[PDB]
Amino acid sequence: LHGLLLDQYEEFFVRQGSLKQFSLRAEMLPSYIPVRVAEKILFVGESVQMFENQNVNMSRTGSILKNQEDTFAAELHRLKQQPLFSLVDFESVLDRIRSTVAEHLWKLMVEESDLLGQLKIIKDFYLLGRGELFQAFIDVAQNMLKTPPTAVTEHDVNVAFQLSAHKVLLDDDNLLPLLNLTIREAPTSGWAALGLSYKVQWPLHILFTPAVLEKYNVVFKYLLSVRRVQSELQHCWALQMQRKHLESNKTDAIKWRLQNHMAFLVDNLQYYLQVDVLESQFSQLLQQINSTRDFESIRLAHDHFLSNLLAQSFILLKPVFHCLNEILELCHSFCSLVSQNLGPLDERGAGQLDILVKGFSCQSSLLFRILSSVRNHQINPDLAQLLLRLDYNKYY
Amino acid sequence: PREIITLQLGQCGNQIGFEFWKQLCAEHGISPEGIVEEFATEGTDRKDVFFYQADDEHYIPRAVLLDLEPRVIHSILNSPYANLYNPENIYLSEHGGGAGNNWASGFSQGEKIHEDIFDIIDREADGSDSLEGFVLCHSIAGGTGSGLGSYLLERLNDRYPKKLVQTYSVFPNQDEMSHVVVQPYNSLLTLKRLTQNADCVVVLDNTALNRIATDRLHIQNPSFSQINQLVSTIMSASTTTLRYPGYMNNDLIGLIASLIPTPRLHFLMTGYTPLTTDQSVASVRKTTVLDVMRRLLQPKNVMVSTGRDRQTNHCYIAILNIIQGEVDPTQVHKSLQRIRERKLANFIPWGPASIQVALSRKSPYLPSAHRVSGLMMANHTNISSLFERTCRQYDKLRKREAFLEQFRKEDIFKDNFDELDNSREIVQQLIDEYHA
Amino acid sequence: PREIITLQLGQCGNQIGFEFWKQLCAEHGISPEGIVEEFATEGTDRKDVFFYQADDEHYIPRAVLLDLEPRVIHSILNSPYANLYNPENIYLSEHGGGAGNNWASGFSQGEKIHEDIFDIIDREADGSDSLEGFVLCHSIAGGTGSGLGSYLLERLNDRYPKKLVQTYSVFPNQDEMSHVVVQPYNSLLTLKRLTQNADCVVVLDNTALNRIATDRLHIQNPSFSQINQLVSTIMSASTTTLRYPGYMNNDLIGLIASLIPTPRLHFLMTGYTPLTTDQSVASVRKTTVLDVMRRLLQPKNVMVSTGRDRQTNHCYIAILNIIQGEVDPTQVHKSLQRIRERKLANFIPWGPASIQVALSRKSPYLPSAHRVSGLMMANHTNISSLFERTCRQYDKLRKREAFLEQFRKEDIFKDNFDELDNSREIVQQLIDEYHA
Amino acid sequence: MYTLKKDYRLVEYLQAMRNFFLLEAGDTMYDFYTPIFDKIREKEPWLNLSYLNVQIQEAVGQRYPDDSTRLSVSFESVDLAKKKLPVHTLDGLILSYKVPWPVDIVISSECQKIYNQVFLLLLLIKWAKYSLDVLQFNELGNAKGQQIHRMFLLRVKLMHFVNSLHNYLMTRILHSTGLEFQHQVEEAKDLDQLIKIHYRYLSTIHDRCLLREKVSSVKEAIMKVLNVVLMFADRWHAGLGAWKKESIVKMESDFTNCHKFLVKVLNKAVCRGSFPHLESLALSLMA
Repeated sequence: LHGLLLDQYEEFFVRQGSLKQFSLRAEMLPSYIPVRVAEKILFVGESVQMFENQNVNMSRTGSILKNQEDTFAAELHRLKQQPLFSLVDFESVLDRIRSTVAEHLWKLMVEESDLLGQLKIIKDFYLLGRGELFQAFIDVAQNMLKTPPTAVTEHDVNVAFQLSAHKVLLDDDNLLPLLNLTIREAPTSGWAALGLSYKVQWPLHILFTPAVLEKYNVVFKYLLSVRRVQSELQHCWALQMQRKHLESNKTDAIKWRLQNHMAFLVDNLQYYLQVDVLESQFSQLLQQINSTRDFESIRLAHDHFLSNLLAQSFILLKPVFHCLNEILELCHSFCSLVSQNLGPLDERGAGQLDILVKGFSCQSSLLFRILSSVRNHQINPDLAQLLLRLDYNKYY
Repeated sequence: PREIITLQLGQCGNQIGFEFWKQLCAEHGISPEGIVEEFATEGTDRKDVFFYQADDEHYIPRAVLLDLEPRVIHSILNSPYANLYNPENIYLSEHGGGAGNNWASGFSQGEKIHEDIFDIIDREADGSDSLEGFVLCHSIAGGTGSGLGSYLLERLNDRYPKKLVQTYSVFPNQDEMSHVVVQPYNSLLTLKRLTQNADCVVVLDNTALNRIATDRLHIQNPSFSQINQLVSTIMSASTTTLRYPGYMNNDLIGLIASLIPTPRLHFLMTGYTPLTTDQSVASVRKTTVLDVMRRLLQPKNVMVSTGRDRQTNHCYIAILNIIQGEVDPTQVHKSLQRIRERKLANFIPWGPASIQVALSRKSPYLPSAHRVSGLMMANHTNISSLFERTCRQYDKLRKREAFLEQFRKEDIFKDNFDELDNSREIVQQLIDEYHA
Repeated sequence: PREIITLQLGQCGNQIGFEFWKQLCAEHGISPEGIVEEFATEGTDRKDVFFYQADDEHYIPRAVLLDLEPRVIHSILNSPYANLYNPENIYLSEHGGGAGNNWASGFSQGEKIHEDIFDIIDREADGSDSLEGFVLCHSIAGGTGSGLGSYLLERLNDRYPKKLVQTYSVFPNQDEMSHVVVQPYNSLLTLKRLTQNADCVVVLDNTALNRIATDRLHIQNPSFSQINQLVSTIMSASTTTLRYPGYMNNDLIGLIASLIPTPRLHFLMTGYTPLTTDQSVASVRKTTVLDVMRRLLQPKNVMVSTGRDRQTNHCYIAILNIIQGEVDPTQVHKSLQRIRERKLANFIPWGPASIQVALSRKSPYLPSAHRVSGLMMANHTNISSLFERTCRQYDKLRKREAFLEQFRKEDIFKDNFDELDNSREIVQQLIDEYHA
Repeated sequence: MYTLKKDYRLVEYLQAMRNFFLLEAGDTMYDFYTPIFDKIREKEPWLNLSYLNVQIQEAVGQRYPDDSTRLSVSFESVDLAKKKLPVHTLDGLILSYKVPWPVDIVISSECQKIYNQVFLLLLLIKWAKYSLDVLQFNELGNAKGQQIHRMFLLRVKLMHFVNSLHNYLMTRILHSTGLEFQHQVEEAKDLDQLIKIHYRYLSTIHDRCLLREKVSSVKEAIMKVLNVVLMFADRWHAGLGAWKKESIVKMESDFTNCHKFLVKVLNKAVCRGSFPHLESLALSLMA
């Protein structure tokens, strides 16, 4: 109610370990209260404690504007001097202090911070829902992420993102510096190493803790990379647009049979991933927020949201993930094979070709071992339906 | 910043771009000389992608309008869409020429106004630093747009091949033969430049529209003016992940990249199903996602003629299926399983192919964003039927002997006529060889 | 005091200076014989930096109106403004002259009313204790205003040469030639005086004027009585640093000095955007500051004729962009950032140019309390375009044998014809040598 | 706040000392300056205390505002304290305002001591800007040879540099601080919160004007450019002969060489954080 954390020598089973820290102590929790009953007392009482900070007119229980706190006082009178202690009598009224109370902070933060606005918007910056307005970035960032990160590159990537979204006309000028991209270090190359920060506000910070902003960044760095290998297969395409660029050499024809295999590749493999990551993960948040006045049912659905994104796009821990990022590395060298001007009529033109036709069948076979395990029953079915769908989509 | 410069050209070629731009203002939810609501920017999250970027609060087209007849643009001078254009810049009002009904009239006027025709489209590119390309909104119909347009297909190809060149070739009307009679001649000269000095064409057949116009709209006699309505809708339909920001293939050279394996096999058959206005009083209760993209494998959604008995003798290589509006997005991956399983098209089995499905939001105006729309942009290899259809009408004219010295008094003093029968059998065989 | 004494001279130069004063009375809300409101000190913080200081609680402008035809000054006593002015310390009622259409009349009339013409400016300067200069609001239109105004550029540059000389010339409409015939002669005669008897000028043109009057004022047929409205406001717009608070360049000689790099390049083109009364309905949604200097660097408001193919072989060198009224003085640095990415101002190909931006607070009045105001004071190196238009009609006129002996009767009896012609050729060449 | 707004007119007093020595005023401090500045131009003693005390009397009577005509009579800022070291260091003006109690608790001496040094740096660029302004208006200082057109190539490069550095940098540092400062007065509850948002006002003004009370590259950026203007104007306040003009364009090639050198230090200062110097760096691109 108050948010009061009382200690005098400290013996409460809730203890202080924004909104402050508070946590369960499980050895100081008695073993006739279950662990799953402890967090109904924790999570209501912390969220009324950060409103004891700011203001009691916002309070989650309600105690000024509403007269529920006297019903809580009655709840207290009955359960204070009960002789024969029970478990059902303890846990039934943990419903009444929570469910009715739990819609009240929900009708606070809809009209205090947006709940419809900000959670598709913060995904348009991470899961990318503004592709052309971010292509303008990939153009400026190609020409300067051929260096590993360094100290001055922190200011360069920022001023670069500033000018790229700005000469385009981003639709709101103040929208522009409530993010910036944050890239000493030498991972390999400056690409797949740049991050992304976003700011946070009041009551939103429990749905967007600084923990989970790493969980959005981690799927971003795989996702910008298959925006990169896609835009490049589109430009290496543009060096082969006409009959004047269609050399009558057979070394050119094996180039032309390659680009029909590889710019068709990323238009399936990286399309059917990427679209299905977004579409029916945005669907299921919107169907909940429109229908459920309760807070924690949306909350843990959005914890299942972010762990499902960083799980579909990170397909299975080791094996499959290594087959896939190696795929986009090997057609990024198919770009550097095409980027020759009068490539195939050269000795090095055919020399470079020969190495890559090996590097490719090291991938078609590596993908093939995944398919035996995909045939083998129940690895992860949604992993196997996606990976076979892009494959029958290479065939038919 | 994929700013496209449109080259609207010809008598009919101005008309098909005229309603293209008039649709775009209707979808931006703004008046043709101002911005009148706030639903324009919140609904449409990028309005400029053909338009000149804003700095006067109104977006202005990047359009050039050339025609030998100044009469189609004077029927635009007094029409209230002269503030969505300019009558001293965008279109030159009183631009002379002949009638024209010659391919060589317009081919030689672009050879003395050669500096000025390429200094009216780089003054329309000065609001983007890195240009997308040029889209040739011109017609093979008549001698105006088809006579002059072949000059622009070469000189924008040797100064700009890096950039996109793409035309919407609207074939001459074959039920005319007494009004235009230079028709087999001007059509095969512009098609010869299209197979080596162009990236893509988008084939459109006129006689195959009027087949659909009497079965889904049922107008008594489809006349040219109700034929420009059917083109302008499919034009705004192809940009729907380029205008409204996608995430995949959000440049126009993105989509076209997987719909062209090899040059001179790039001729796209267009199909568009929501011509039937009995799709709309059924999508008000929802018409399923499980049948809105099976009807893009139906051989009657086509605006273009192709063989039917050559659909079992040839195979599809790349077919893109854009569903729009309402889609229910979580069973769209269930529908794509089901295309291949009935077998509603054939598809090549030897190598790379792609059945691409995409989805997009529409206008914040609900009486045109609650009705299922299906855009097909096919590439089927039985397109060699059209090159035979035009060629059987060419050699039949050269056998009555016309245009073998009645066409060599203006800028031709050579014989390149059997070069056009030959270039067509070259095309038909290299398309036919690619699959097996 | 930074008192500038205005030298209104000419049939047209009087009228454009006349509504310049009435504008100042409409916004200070004053009676022309009494100060009847508290808006004189709350609205405006200096009200006698161009006016004679209060000694009766009233303000008397620092203007002199001398003219050959007393008829333009007799139309000031049929309005309630001949007690705002005085009967001998502003204008002498019934001060005659010539015919007058001859330039050589008005040039000899300054040489015999020579005693009185430098007593009227010093009768009306008994409270200037530190003079700014003399601005000659003298018109080239008519032989009256160009003849006597050319005399006074010389005697005020030999007694006050470091002080401001600056004229608002308006060259009469150069698409008439049967309304005025003495038009190349009176222009080239004052043009000799602007470059070696004068420091800087601010040029205007009439034929580039009326272009705007039908595009932003929307009159039915250009006539002089709307031309004076558009001129009279840009004259009160250029002095909003000196009549209201400021600091950096809060003098009229502070603004104008920084638009000069080299003599013979100081001819300022003027532009003024809020002439349209459909921007007062687009301020309820906010007119922004980001785009109000993207229509000042656009050539649309140009009051000086010039080509649109002479700005691709010439660049602007110094451009001042003055906002009045609303501005938001934290996002004005946000307004200049986007200027460089579009490049609507051209920069000299030999160093960086200059974009000087200014703001000033004003007295309550309609484009300084509800809607954005932009004054441009340009400096472009295509200004040789008027001089070639006037010099090709001057030597052509000598090829019709006009005014080579029908002009040698009154005080021209030597060869001074080639004196105007050649000194104009030094100006046409020296600008081009210093601009690539 | 009821007696501190009507009984004593506190906030009117705040904008009043800002009109004095933050240069927020009109042609009040302008017409004080140009009589003194015409004596500098001919290097004749302008200090001469006495006439200066009558020049600020004449200053506050310009515009007729009626919140400094009333302060010249009683609560005088007429008294200007001058510093004339015999170490030999240039003149420096110290204006002080006698402020009523209990407003004198908000404005102590330590405040006015830092409003001194920002007026000290605004006036110094007023001396380098109006030297470059007025000489362009003078239409040459000397009016082989014919070296003027090749000179006018590198004059307006440094004429425009200096002017825009005091025009476009200045007007943002007077307006943003003053507008967020007026906010914290509108909110104001009591005097102890007023003393704090004014102590945070100078600290904003510090970090704005020139960064640091120690070594920074932006103070070097003022005084290097100042040594350019001193060498330029002293030469141009004198008649020049035939071959003298040849040393001007020779000096000016070196002057633009040292101008480029201090832009390129200042980029190192813009990557180590966010500053107003980002706006200072952008200012130098516009010039």
